Amino acid sequence: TIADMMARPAQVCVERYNRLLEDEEKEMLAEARARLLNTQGKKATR
RNA sequence: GUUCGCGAAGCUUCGUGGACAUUUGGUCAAUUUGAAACAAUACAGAGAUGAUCAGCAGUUCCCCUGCAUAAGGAUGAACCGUUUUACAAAGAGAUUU
Ligand SMILES: [Mg+2]
Repeated sequence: TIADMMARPAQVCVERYNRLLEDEEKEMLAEARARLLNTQGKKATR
């Protein structure tokens, strides 16, 4: 509620109050890139 | 043929005038060439979305099954692509008269 009132996120607000591998990456990125770019599927490609 | 009359031969038989009854059927003609479809082989192959799947519609000079204004057909079929002008105004530079 406090966070909402602020317009801030919650965890950060709370913190403030308190105060006072590579291969996988490569592969996933490749996949992701393919996905985001390609406006395709079964019917579009076919 | 039925018969109701006339005229000849022996009620029986020929020859006649009438009356009765009167125009069917085909948009077609019997095997390839006036248009049935499935099936089969081969080849691919399943709406969004990353994937899997439901259902509903929509457009059409596409239909099918269905008694159907039910319902169902690959989301039933094809739609997913191509896509450059009622086109003017302002500024700068260049060649021709
Ligand atoms: Mg279906």
